[PDB]
Amino acid sequence: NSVPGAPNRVSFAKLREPLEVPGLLDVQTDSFEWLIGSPRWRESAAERGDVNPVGGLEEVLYELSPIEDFSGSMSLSFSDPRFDDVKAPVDECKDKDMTYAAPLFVTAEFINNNTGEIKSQTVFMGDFPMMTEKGTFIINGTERVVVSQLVRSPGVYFDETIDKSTDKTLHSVKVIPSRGAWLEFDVDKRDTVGVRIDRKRRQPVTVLLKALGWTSEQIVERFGFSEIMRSTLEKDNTVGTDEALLDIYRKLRPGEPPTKESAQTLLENLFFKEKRYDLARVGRYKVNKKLGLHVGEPITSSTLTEEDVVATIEYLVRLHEGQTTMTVPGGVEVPVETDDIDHFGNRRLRTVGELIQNQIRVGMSRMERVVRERMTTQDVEAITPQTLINIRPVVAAIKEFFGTSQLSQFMDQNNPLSGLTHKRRLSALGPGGLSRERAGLEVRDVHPSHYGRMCPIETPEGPNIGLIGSLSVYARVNPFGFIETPYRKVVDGVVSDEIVYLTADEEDRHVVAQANSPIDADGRFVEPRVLVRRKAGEVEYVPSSEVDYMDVSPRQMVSVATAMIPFLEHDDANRALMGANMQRQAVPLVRSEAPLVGTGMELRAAIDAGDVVVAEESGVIEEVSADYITVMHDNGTRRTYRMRKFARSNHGTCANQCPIVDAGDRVEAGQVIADGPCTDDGEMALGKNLLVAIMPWEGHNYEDAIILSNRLVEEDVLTSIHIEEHEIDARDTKLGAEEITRDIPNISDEVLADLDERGIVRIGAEVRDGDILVGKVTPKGETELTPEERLLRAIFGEKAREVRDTSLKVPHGESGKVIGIRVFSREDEDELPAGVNELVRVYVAQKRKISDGDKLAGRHGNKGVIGKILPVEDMPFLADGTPVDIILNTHGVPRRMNIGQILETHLGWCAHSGWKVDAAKGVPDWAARLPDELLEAQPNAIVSTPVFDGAQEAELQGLLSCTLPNRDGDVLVDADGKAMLFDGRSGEPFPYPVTVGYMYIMKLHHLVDDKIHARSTGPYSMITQQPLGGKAQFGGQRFGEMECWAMQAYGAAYTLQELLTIKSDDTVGRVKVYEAIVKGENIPEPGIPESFKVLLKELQSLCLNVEVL
Amino acid sequence: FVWDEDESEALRQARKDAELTASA
Repeated sequence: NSVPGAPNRVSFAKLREPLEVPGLLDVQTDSFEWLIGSPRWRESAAERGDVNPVGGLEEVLYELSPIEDFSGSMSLSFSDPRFDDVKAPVDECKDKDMTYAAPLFVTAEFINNNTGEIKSQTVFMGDFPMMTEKGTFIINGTERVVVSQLVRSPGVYFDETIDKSTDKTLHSVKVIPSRGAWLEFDVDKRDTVGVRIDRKRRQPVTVLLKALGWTSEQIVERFGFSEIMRSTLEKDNTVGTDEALLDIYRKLRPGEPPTKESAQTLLENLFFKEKRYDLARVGRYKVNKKLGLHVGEPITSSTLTEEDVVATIEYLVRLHEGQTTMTVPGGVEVPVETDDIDHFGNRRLRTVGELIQNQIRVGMSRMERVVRERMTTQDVEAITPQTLINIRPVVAAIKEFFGTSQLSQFMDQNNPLSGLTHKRRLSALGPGGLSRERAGLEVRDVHPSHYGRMCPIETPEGPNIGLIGSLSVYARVNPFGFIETPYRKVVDGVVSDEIVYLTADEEDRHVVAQANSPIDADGRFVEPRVLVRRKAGEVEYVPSSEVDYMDVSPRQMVSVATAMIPFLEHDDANRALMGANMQRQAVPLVRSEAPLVGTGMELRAAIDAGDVVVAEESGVIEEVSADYITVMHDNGTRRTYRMRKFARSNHGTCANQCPIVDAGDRVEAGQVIADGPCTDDGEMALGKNLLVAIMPWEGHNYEDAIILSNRLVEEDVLTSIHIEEHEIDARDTKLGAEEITRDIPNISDEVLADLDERGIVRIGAEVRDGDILVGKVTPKGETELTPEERLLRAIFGEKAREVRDTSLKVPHGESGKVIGIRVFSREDEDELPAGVNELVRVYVAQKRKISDGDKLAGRHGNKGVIGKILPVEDMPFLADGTPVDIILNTHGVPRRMNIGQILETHLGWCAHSGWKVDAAKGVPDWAARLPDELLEAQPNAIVSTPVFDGAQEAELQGLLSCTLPNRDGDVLVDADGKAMLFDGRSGEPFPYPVTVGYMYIMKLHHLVDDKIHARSTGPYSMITQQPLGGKAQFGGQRFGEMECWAMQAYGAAYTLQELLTIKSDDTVGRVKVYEAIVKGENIPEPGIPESFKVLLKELQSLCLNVEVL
Repeated sequence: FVWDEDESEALRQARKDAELTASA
C-alpha cells in the first residue's frame, strides 16, 4: 500500500489510517539538518510558522561575535558559515579508514577602534563530519551513531512537601537555568521564606526584592494579599537598599568589606549579565508559559529580567495559601499548581544537533579566549583576521566528542531492524544527565504521559530498565526538544481529518478520545458516550460532546520494534518486552525468507532502514549483475547503483545484497531494487517458517529446550555467514624494526605451504585452528645459551639466530576460507599510528550450520537452546509423511501468559493451506465483517494482523474450518486445530490429537562457538600472577566468593586451597605441579603458599614484628 | 528573624576545621 512494487499482504484490520507513518529516520536527519542549515530545514521551519530561522552554527557565532577585549580598542566578528562539498564519498571513506567530513568556512572580520579597518578574510575552520543518507556518521572508517538524551528542561519548578514534626505543607520553588545560579524560594516549617539564592543558607524575600530597587511600601502593596510576607517584612530587620544589599553580599562571599561594587555589580553580574547566567532559548519559553509573561511575542532573550522573579515570588506565596489561578499585570492568567519532574512536558530531548552545538560552543570557549589574550600582546596594525584565529582547539574538541564520548556508540548492526532501533533511542543516562546508581526508581516507572511518545514495552532487561527507551512510531520532535504526537480534532462529535501535533503540555488540558471508537461514515460517535484520557491521567468515561481530540490509530504507544509482533494484545508485558528485545539480536540467514503472518510494519521499516537499494528516479532497467545495476531514466542520464557484497558488519554478520529485477522491468521512484541482509522482496524477514508441534517429546525439550529436524541442516534453512577480522602490526623496537616476512626461526616446511612469497596468506586458503596467517619476526636481542643448548646447535648444524617467532596465528576454534587481505605501510604513505611501519588485516569467512547449543526464538519472547536434532526419519510426521520441523514444549505456554505464540501457530497453518469461506449463499455470521475479498486465499498466502487491530478469537475458529486439502482431499487439521501424528520412532500413532502449525522463528546471535571457552595453562599477568587472557588467550575462569562459601560448606579443604593457591598465584606451585603431572608423579601436598611470606614483609615495613609460634 | 538555621552550627565547624588545616 502506497509503495510502487511492494508485495500484496492481505490485512485483517478494520479501521483506516488517516495519517501514514512518518520518515522513521527523521529524528536524526531532519534533526541534524539544523546545525549545517541546509535550505531544506530553512523551508521546513519557515513554512510552519518560525518567522525567522537561524541555523545551529549561526546561533553560536551570533552569541560569540563580536569579540571585544577589555581595552575596547578592537573587535573581531564572525558570520556566514558555509560548507564545501565532501572530499571522499562514503564507500571510499569506509575503506581507507578516513573520516567522512567536509570543509567549514566562516567569514571573519577585524575592526579597529582607533581608526578602524574592514579586513574580511574567509577563515578555514577545519573538517566537519557530515551525516550519511541513512543517518549515521563515519569516523575512522567505523560507522557510529549519536543517541539523543533526555534531560529536564531549564525553567521554573514548584513543589510541595509535608513535614513529620508538625505535618503542615511547605511549598518550595526553584529556577534552574543552563549555566547559571539557583535560587529556591523555600517556605520553612515556620515562616517566612526560603530566598536562599545560589545555596547560601537563606535570605528573606524582602531583602532581594528591596535590593532590586523596591520601596518597602510597594512590597506590601503588591504582595499583601498574600499576608504571609508581612511577617517576612516585619522580621527582616533591614531598612533600605544597601542596608540589606551589603548583607546579601556578606552571605554571598562571605567575609569581605562591602562596597558599591559588592552591592550592585554582583546582582547585575549573576542574573542580568547575559554572559555568565543565560537560560537557553527554551527556558525563556517555559518560563513565559508557566508564568503568563510576554508569551505572545517574538521575544528572544536570556536575561532573567527582574519582573519574572517578582512574579514567581508572589506565585509561591499564592501556592501556599490555597488557590487555583494566578494573574499578573498585563499577563495572561495561568493556573497555579505544583509541577511534576517526570511529566513529559518538563523533560526535553537533546538530539544529535544540540549535542554537536554544545561541543562546538565548548570549543569556541577555548578558541575565543586565545585571541583576546593574543590581541593585546600582539603587534597592533600588523594583525590580520587569520593571524588571531587558532582553529585547532575546535577540531580537537570535535574529534574528542565523536570519540571517547559515551553518547557516540558503534552502530549495532547485525540486521536492518537492530540498526533502525539503535537510532530513535533515548537514554536518560550519560553526560550532563543523571547516573545509573544515583537515580531512584522514579525515573524508571512509566508515566501516563509516555502514551504516544515513548514506548513502554521496548526496553533493556539489565540494570537499565526505564533509563533507555525508544521513540514511538507517529511521534515527532518539537523545535525545542519536546516530543509531539498527532491527534485528530473532533468538533461537535464529528470526527474531522484536521491532524494537529500536540505536545505533552497542551494535551492534559484537553480531552483525548480513544483510537477504536464506533465512528459512522462521517465522524459521529455512534454510541452516546466514549472513553477518554482526562488531564490527571486517569481513564474516565464521558459523553460524546466533550471529546475534542482522538488518536489517529491504535499502536501509537508502540515503538517500531514492537509494532511487528502479531497478536501483541494477547501477550504479557514481560514476554512482549523480551520478544521486542530479541528481534534486534537475530542474524541474517542465506535465503532470508519473508514471514507468513506479520503486521504492516514489515514493508515500511525495511525501505527506511537504509539497507534496501531504492530506485531513485522512475526509469527502466538496462543492465543487472550481481555486482551492480544500471537504470536508464526517462530523461537521458542513467544511474548505476553499486550493491555491496559480502561486507563485514560491526558484529561479524554478512552484509550481502542482491538485485531483484530483470533486464527489462520498469521501475518507479521508491520501488525496491536490491534486497538486504534480512530482507526479502523489500520487506523485513528475520527468520524462517517452520512446521511446529506443541507436544513434549521424550524429554529432549525439557524446560525451554528445543528439538529440530535434520531437514533444517541438510537444506541450509538456518545456515548463516560470519566474517571475522584479524589484525597485526609491525613497528620499530629498541633493537630494530619488526619485519613481516616469510622467513621464520626454527620451523617446519609444512606450515608454509599456504603463505605467499611475501608472508601473508593467499586468498582462498582453507585455514583452521592454530595455522599461520601473517609471518612476523622480531629481534631477539642478545643472550647466552647454557652448554646443553650449544652442544645441540652444533650437532644439528643450525647456528642460532637473533629473532623471535612472534607471528599472527589463528585463535582457538576458528576456521573457514580467507576472503580479503588489507595492508597499509608507512613507507607507502599509508598513514598509521606512531611507531608503526606496517599493518595487515585478514578477513576469514565461515558458514555456520544450526547446531545443538544455538539459541532460537520466536516473536513472542519464547526462547531456548537447541538440545537435540533427530534424523529426518524419526520425527512426528503428519498422516501424509511430512515430518514436523521443530517440537516446542507445552509446559512453557500456560504459566508465561504468551498464548499469542499459539494463535499465530493456528493462523500460520491457514495462511499456509489457504481457505475459502463456504459462504456461497450467505456470509456466515462470524466472518460477515472483517474484510471483503478475504473469504478465500490461495495456498501459501501472505497475511497481516496489526498490533491492536487484527484477527479475532472468533475469526480464526472460522478460518480453521476451511483448510483446503493438500493434494488429495483430506483435511489434516480438524476444527480445533489438531492433527493426528504418527510416532516416527515407535511406529504407532499417538493416542491424542496434537496441535501443529507454522511458526516463524529466528536464529539469535548467541552461538556456542562464541561462548565455549577453556584453559589448561595460558599467560599470567605480570603485576598480579593471576591468569590473564585476551584475543587469542584462554583467559581463565573466575572462582568467586560464594563458590568458596559452598566449598567450605562441603568441608572440602584441599580442593578449596588448590583452587586458591596452585591455580591463581603461587608461581613456585604451578610449575611444580605441572612438572609432577607431566612426569606422572604425585601432586605435591599443598603447603603454606608463598603469598604468606610477603604479608610478613609488608608488615615489618611498618615496624611490626610478627612471629609465628 | 529570617535567620534560617544551622548557619552558626555549621560555620563554627567549618572555621574550626579550617583552623586545624592551617595548623597542619
